[PDB]
Amino acid sequence: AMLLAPGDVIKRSSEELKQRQIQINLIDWTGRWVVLTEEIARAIESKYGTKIDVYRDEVPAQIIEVERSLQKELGISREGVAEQTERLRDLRRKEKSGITIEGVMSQKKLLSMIGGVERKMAPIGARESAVMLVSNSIKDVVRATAYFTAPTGDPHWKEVAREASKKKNILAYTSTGGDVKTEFLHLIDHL
Amino acid sequence: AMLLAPGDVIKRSSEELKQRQIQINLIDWTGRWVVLTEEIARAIESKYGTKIDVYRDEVPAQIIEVERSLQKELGISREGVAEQTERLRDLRRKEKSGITIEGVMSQKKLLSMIGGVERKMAPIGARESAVMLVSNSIKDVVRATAYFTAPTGDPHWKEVAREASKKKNILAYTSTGGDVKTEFLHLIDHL
Amino acid sequence: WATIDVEYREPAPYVHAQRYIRYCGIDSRELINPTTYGIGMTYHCYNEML
Amino acid sequence: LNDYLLYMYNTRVQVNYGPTGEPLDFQIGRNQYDCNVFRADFATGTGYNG
Repeated sequence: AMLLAPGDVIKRSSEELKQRQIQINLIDWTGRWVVLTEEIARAIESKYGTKIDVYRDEVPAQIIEVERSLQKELGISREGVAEQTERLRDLRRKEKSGITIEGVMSQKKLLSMIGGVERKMAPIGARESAVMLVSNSIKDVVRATAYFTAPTGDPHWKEVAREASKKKNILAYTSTGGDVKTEFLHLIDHL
Repeated sequence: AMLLAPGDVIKRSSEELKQRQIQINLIDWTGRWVVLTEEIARAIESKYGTKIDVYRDEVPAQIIEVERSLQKELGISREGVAEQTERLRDLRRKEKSGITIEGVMSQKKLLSMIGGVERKMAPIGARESAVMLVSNSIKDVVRATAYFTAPTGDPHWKEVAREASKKKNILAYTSTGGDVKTEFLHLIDHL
Repeated sequence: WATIDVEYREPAPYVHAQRYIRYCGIDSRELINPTTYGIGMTYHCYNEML
Repeated sequence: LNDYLLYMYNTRVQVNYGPTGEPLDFQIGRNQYDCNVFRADFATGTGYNG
């Protein structure tokens, strides 16, 4: 299930495409926070799928201080809390021997600050979508099984459309009204 | 079960009529507090049926601070407490960077302050009362099945009484002593 | 574990290979869709191990 | 209903599963309350008003 689409559409929907695990092949035409210790970052990455960096005495930076509430929420062990507060004491001593720390302690604050949205409660299928690749290259026009069109234009889209319409058995979809991105996402969901 | 009554009686008993869910049709003749977050207001509205507004950085106002005791009493989750105290910290910072907050922590204080009385422990019927409408209009005199009279008077009540007494089969009730409102409420309860 | 891994159904194009292999009792005669297949179906060994 | 019964919980709940690959083949709770009856069957009308 391989689809061809205008380049601006994939450019605008790259985030959703990455979130739904479809690989992107496109041709162009012309401060973060860190966790005190690696264990908490690993736990939060496992829970939410969000990559988190680790503080390594680099520069005056902004530190995230996970609080007792989220410590209990994430199921963190006693040793993790102990090492977190040990690193906290080390930071206290370092800044007393003359960096900003935030004690985030609500789940919504952490979500609205950084990271990916939590997981919905449905059965997990083998794959999120039935499509593997959406591309905008003439080099793999024979690779495609269907294509999508929009009133928006690309300098190479006309030739690709001509070379794709020549296929004997290919599915063709066109969008005329509403939002192009919403229609494309609905199609990629139902295809 | 539709009733006709003098306008002053319904004017004086509008609160009870609204509380008992009978719709009012009448013709005339001539600072609040807010909750830190929407979740607590929604919970208290569900528990007591009292509409509560939400603080939105409007003006110097009066804030209700639900305390640990009522937090446990209302069955509030950990995240609700966390977000409440996060908003509290935000308010501390806002007023330190130069609004009144009250830490109500007894159930009776909250009841006597604002809101509706708690619920009694009886089986819940399909409907509170058997009557739907009490009105004071000649436009729906044929709508009524019974009417109530009192020594009190209205400029339109005499004509309505004459037009209602002409009905072949209509129940008539009159109050002579005691309190008019109490008699009317007892009648609307037993009818 | 208590599964029929090998069976013979009809003569094959090559007469020397008549066997049909089926892991976990899954039949190869029916096509599947990756999005929804496998939800709420188990075999004996997996259920016992769980 | 299957999703509601299995996937919603504020705390750990005991659950048992059945062999067949159909919805509502499980037994939930401390007591063995089979949920097979709640699967719709027009020939007998179990699990509904009839």
